[PDB]
Amino acid sequence: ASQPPQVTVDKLKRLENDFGGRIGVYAIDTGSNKTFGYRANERFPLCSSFKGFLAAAVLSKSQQQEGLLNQRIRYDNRVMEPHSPVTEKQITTGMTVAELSAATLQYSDNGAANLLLEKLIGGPEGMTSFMRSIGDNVFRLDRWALELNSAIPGDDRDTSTPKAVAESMQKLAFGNVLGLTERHQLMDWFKGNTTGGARIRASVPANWVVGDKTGTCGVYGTANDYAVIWPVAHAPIVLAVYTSKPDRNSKHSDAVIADASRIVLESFNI
Ligand SMILES: *C(=O)[C@@H]([C@@H]1NC(C(=O)O)=C(S[C@@H]2CN[C@H](C(=O)N(C)C)C2)[C@@H]1C)[C@@H](C)O
Repeated sequence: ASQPPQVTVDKLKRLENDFGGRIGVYAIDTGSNKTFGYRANERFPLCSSFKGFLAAAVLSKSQQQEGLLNQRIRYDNRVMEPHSPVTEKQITTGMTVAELSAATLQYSDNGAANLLLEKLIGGPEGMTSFMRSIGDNVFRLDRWALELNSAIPGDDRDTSTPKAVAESMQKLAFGNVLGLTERHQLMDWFKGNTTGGARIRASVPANWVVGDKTGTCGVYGTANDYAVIWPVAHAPIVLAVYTSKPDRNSKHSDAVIADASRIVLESFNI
């Protein structure tokens, strides 16, 4: 009963032609294990979207270090990165590791990302090592939170593929690499993301549940979203949508990401 893959490809190519850039997608039906990809093994900049996996890396560490999520981190006199809306308000109080994780995922707080990278996960190298440890041999993080967003065509730094992003999200959400407590916490964080209203969430009926993490590099029309989607009485779908444009000075398009998501999800004929 699903749509022929070439129909879905044909629709995405027309969308690409309209957008004036490149669209890469991969989707997994976790109940039938049917999959769909388009440019699925092409590399795209992660932008801020790595932060969902950063939160996962923190939970993995906490599964081995009792009470890590409750540890308070203070950062008096630190120069905070732009787009740090949570951490810039909690300097006097400090934040716990759980609060920093929730902030980096749900608000795309760069300060929180770099705090967790510096103090817990071992920098871009350590973030990459965590992804290797779950069998993702594609992901790479090379730079810290601000600098990783240059999105230059041809530069493989701070990139992954739609396939690898979706496959790693499926592992973390539903597989064995995290314990039950940790899976549940990760999915609750994704469900409460606040930055994705115009992307994958905008492609699904309002009574479906979504957890997602976005990225918006701010250059080269480069932006993305990946998600777990729970349709009504259907197995969850994992979806990654990555985009870029050839011109440095172009703007990204939220609508193209929502439209690509819609095409892909409709192809499963849920
Ligand atoms: C990461 O890519 C950058 C930040 N992360 C994201 C994002 O997750 O999309 C943005 S875009 C920001 C959040 N949502 C706002 C929005 O949608 N409107 C104001 C319509 C804008 C950040 C810039 C990071 C490198 O800073």
